[PDB]
Amino acid sequence: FSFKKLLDQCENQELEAPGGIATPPVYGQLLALYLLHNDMNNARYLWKRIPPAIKSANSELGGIWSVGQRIWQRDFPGIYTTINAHQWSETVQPIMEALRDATRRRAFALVSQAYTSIIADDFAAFVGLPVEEAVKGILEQGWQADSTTRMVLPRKPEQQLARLTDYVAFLEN
Amino acid sequence: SALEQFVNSVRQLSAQGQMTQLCELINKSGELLAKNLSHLDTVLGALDVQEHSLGVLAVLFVKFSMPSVPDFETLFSQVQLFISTCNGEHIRYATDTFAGLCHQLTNALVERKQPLRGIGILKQAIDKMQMNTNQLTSIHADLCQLCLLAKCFKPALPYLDVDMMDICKENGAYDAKHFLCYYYYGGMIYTGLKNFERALYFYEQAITTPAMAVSHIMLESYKKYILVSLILLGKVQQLPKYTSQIVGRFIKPLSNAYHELAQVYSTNNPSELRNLVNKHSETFTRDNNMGLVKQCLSSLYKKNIQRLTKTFLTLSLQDMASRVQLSGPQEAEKYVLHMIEDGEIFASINQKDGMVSFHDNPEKYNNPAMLHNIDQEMLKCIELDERLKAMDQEITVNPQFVQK
Repeated sequence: FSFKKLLDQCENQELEAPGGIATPPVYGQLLALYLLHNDMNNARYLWKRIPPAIKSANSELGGIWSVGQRIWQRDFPGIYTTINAHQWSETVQPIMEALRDATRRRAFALVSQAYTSIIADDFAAFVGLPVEEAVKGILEQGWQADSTTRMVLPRKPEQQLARLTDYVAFLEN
Repeated sequence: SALEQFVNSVRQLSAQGQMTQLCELINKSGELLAKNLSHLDTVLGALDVQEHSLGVLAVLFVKFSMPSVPDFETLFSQVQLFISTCNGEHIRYATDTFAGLCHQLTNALVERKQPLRGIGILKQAIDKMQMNTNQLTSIHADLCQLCLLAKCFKPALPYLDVDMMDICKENGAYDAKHFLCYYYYGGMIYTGLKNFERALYFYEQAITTPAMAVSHIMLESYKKYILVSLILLGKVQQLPKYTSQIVGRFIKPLSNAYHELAQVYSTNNPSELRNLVNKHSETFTRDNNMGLVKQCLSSLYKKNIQRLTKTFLTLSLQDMASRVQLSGPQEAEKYVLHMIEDGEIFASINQKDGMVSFHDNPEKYNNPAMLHNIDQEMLKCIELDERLKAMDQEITVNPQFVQK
């Protein structure tokens, strides 16, 4: 909830603007927050409409778009590699750090719901943790990690009476 | 002393009612050759908010060139100020120069190539001039065009999700160009956000407008309707019966590449579709709808993989990437994974045996969630019927519907 309000404020501030063009910090915050909420279309259009002069002046937009491009191709190792390659001063740090947790949860849910037997290396690549950490993490969940073959087996995850009276009163006129 | 007479008459008429004579007086103008309106503009607008000076601003914008010297932006602020403080129903009494002024502002912004300052203006200039939210005005087209030229598709969503059911007469004017522009630009906006279920509907509304000639908004809307129908469904949906005969006789022959594209996208063969797309590259890139055809190409594989579920129960990845022509078990696995992630398919992947199992169980109808969904749909139908009954009762009392 604390991020949606910031996104709305950034959108309104960009829309008002001192002549259409907004400041680079709000542009970067908008792009990163679009990446957070899985608004790939909106992030792509925002990158399209950002002035080239702002892109030349501020080089962090390049890194944010690199992360967004890795997200757009659904390349989880690329996402995790490119997230930990740049930083700012308390402007994108909380949102860029919540992006990692969101990607982690998304990858874990996808592995749970789309697989019945996944190799340990592939699971570690999807999550981003090392292989031993990936295997030892799923202990309370009971995912039945195998040895030798290193196969991981994901586990599959009043007003009613008033409404009826309204329906009858509609039907009977 | 003509200016003194005009300002005195405006002051007397304002805060006195009788809008008819004020409208007649302000319409009895256009002889304003005196281009010193700047000092008389911010001298009479204090009384009775901002209901007058609309003709003055329209005259200022009529020049089309050298409006207010290098400080033209100042004029913009005036318009901005006006749009923020005009208010009242006095604007609706003259809803012919308001739309004209908005058209002039939109054209100026488009030529100036800053199509984002006005997005916030032709948003408070729409809900302040229209009767209700379900009334289509001639500024919806300008708002959609402005928020389309500058890629900001989010401001227009509250003005597109509403189903328009009345159309402003605007004291004249309002040709079919505004109707076509609104229902074409809204469809393009919805396509840009990958809302094909509603972009197809918007294009369909654009095509079936009554017509007696050919326009270049009903052609390059039929052409895009074909592509969106191929992307969303598997076939070109049939246009409604009440469609005009122009599309079925004249517009169709010009769209011959797209009918060939559909015919190839009628027999499941990605290679033939790629060959045809590459053959007709110039035609598809001249109309600027390139990248909507690559979506058809990438959707053919998804359609084939979905058709695989209607027959099989467990398919090898190597075997799967031989009936859909995916060239490798890894590409088939990634296609199935992407399809599962987006909810298009119900399947599970077994990397141990290298198989994919198809489940096909969306939902059993034994939960309160489906009860809530049914209740919401029934509420929508009830509101629809209530509106229909209101319209019929308003047509029953019509004196013209008493002699016949």
